[PDB]
Amino acid sequence: KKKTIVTDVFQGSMRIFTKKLPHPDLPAEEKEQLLHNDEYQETMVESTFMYLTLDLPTAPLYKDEKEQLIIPQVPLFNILAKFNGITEKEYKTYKENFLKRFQLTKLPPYLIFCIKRFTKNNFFVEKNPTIVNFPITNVDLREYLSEEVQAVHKNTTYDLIANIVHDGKPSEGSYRIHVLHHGTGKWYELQDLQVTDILPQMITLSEAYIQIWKRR
Amino acid sequence: SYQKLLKYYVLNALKHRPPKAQKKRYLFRSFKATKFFQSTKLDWVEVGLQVCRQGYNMLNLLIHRKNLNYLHLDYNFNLKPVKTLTTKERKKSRFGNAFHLCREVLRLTKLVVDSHVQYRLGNVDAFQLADGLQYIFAHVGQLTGMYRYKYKLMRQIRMCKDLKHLIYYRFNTGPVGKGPGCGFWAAGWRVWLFFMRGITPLLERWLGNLLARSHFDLELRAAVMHDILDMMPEGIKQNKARTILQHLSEAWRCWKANIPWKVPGLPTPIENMILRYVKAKADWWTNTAHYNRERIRRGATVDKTVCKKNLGRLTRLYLKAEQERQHNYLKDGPYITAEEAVAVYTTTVHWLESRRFSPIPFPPLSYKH
Amino acid sequence: VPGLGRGATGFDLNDTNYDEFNGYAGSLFSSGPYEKDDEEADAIYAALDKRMDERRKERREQREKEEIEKYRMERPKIQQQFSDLKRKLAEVTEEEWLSIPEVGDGELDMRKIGQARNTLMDMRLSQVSDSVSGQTVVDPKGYLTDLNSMIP
Amino acid sequence: DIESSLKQLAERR
Amino acid sequence: SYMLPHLHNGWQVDQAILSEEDRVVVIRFGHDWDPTCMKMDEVLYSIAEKVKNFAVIYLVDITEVPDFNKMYELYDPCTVMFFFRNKHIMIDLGTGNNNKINWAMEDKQEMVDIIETVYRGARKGRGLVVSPKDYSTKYRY
RNA sequence: ACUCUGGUUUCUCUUCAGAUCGCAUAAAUCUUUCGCACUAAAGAUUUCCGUGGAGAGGAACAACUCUGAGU
Repeated sequence: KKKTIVTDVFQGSMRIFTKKLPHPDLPAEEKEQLLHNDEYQETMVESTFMYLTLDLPTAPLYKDEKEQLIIPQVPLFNILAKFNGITEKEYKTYKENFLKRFQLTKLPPYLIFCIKRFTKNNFFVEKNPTIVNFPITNVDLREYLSEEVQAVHKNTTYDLIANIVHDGKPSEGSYRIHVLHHGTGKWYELQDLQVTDILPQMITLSEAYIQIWKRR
Repeated sequence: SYQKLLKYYVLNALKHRPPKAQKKRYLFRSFKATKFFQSTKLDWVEVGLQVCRQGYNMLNLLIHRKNLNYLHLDYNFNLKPVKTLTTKERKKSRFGNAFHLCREVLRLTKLVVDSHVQYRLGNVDAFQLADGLQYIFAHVGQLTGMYRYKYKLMRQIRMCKDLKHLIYYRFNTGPVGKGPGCGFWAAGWRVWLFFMRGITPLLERWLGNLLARSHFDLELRAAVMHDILDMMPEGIKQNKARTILQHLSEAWRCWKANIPWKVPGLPTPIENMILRYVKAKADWWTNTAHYNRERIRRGATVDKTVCKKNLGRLTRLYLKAEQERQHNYLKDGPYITAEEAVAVYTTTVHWLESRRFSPIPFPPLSYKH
Repeated sequence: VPGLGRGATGFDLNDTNYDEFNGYAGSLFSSGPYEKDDEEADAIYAALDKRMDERRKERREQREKEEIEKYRMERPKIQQQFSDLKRKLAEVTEEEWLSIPEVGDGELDMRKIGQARNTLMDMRLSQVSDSVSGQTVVDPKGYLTDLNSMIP
Repeated sequence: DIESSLKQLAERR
Repeated sequence: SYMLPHLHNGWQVDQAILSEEDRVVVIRFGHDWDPTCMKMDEVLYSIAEKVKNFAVIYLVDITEVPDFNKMYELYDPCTVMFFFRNKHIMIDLGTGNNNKINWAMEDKQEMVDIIETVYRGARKGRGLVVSPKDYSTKYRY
């Protein structure tokens, strides 16, 4: 019985119109042969995306004229636009260039997004400090939804309900949760055993790791 | 000796990995199928003498075909240099540890074969032959001298010594006291047969090969330079390679000092490659600095240059981390909340008022002290 | 011409070509003296060696290939590292590959929230500090003006 | 110039 | 990299030794494959633009030109030797001999000081220049 | 108690075998482990030392004692 409470409340449908590339080290004829022989074809492999791993871009590791603060900010819309149909993504699979492209077929009532802010370097495991400029009042994913059923989803105005930020160094790090409480409007930030009050503008300041938004 | 034998048995038992499934190919039967081999039947003494002669001939071929005619191999398989030689000839006289081990094994085999021949030539009695075999197997590390060729054989030598001690102390009891007549040599024979069977693949591979027919920064810089040069045309590789190297150096020095590297006149793929190289070098440098700091804290052996380089890298990393922390403090604002700060200020004011501490004024124009 | 022309003297036995195990590299038998009988003997010997090496050859080869494939996940060659960049790097045109200069020559306002918080905290503290009893203050105008009242 | 020598050295390592 | 032009031909290297007389000629007989010779080349590049006005450093490959490794007997993986106006100056390192450095000197300042001392000794004509270093030990603690 | 496919020995090849494949016991490489590794342990890998299973082919001499089977 796949229609579980969790599967119905926090799991959605994504239609990954994914493809592959023939070869980087081949001429035009050999590449076109695989492009036409379904060896580099585009296929729809629509699955159930319980969590949308919106990947943040790596820090430029270089200063600029603007950005008085040296923390590279990033808008949520640009971050979440990767999952849209137009934005193609490449996967460095073994002996292949899996150039794919995703598309959200159906949105869950409570979308859960977990930005992978921590990666592994060639000799260590660094955490990307880029901030996610995510408005926490109203947002719509219809600008990144699939064109086939764009009008099928009547409601698209989703608002963030809870954010969990992992502050500190990767090895020694603290896990704080900034949750927007219902009943009232205050988005309280809760430590392990300390409950504080966080300003809504300050919620979008701390680097979030896992976010859960209510589609209203 | 008994404890050492028990240790060897327990080691051979705990490591009893069951054998693997081979294809059951017989090397001896394969060589028999080969047209370049004949078959006959002869006494073990004659075959041993023939094998000793063949081994001597093979050693002579290995020490003569290499034009190293300044040394001679004795009939006892103890190769001794003929006369003095120069450093060039000394390097030419380099005898590999595999060669030394093979020479020692051949010497032991020739000694055993000659002892058998003497037993079959009427030189000594059969009991004397057994005693000679016991001597040629136990307490034979001194005679063979194979320990220097391969240090690992010292374990087998100690096992043979323990077997000799046990056999002695058991047999030499009652009317038969201490003496040289102990002829029980099966144990040492088995030990040396096992050692030879283990050693055989390495020596065979060496003989077959003879007869035929930490630095991530420099490596990454060399790889990037090679890639750029191979991509660069011959019309631009005459003098602009130094320019590309200088640009890479500027990028490296830029990331190490928080100064942005801005080359707007450079190609976008060139900038991407430079940025990738800079990121790789930064990761390698950070890992190396962390490892060096850990080693220094633990108490590893370093030098003044290494200590200076590690201190510089650690200082640069600490400065970058402090800059990042200050930037985050500016971004995150004051960590102390307004209410907590007000409460702390009120407490300090109350404490000062209770102490009635008169504030220290600005230094007057005519201060006494 | 040899090095004798420079008039220099002292003060394949190289140390790199030499080693502890298996001694020095190279083959003691020169590859020159071969023949058709040598070809036949070498073929027979190689066939015998290959036959005697095929016991676990298939399983060993499969396991080694799997291990190499696994190690390819964590062991990228320096060349492989820049391979993706080097492939795209060839797209730079001749003008792009010649204009390379010599190396000798809405939005997020992160500081805004910090400044606002600092201003609020300072205002709150000053409101608290306005309740102080006897905090002193020496006017810089008076002190500087009266600084030269005792000058030579 | 140095590009050929660098490529030769890299190809052997 | 290896910006120092390696004299491929042995006779070319000998002529290069006879080319400059008023400066110091240092030939790196190390094979460019080994990492030790790579570190030696890096150290040379550190002093490439410094000792240039007083010295002319060239690389060498014992595989390319073998006569140098067979007559001078440079068997080390990367041996640094000097020749001044057809006179191979000896550096009093204290390692038993003085024909080569034989050590991957990772200190640029030490190499610069050694080059300066070698130049001073060559100017003074001393065939065995007293190296201002305790090279007989590892110089580490 | 009548009859019946059914002999062992030995040589060779292929293939499988984690069963104490072997009531025996080695070698090498990497990895982790404290060194500062013959004198040391752990994990893995590989090659030998030589086997058992089955199949296939070959040449020697037993032809039904035997046993299973067709009474």
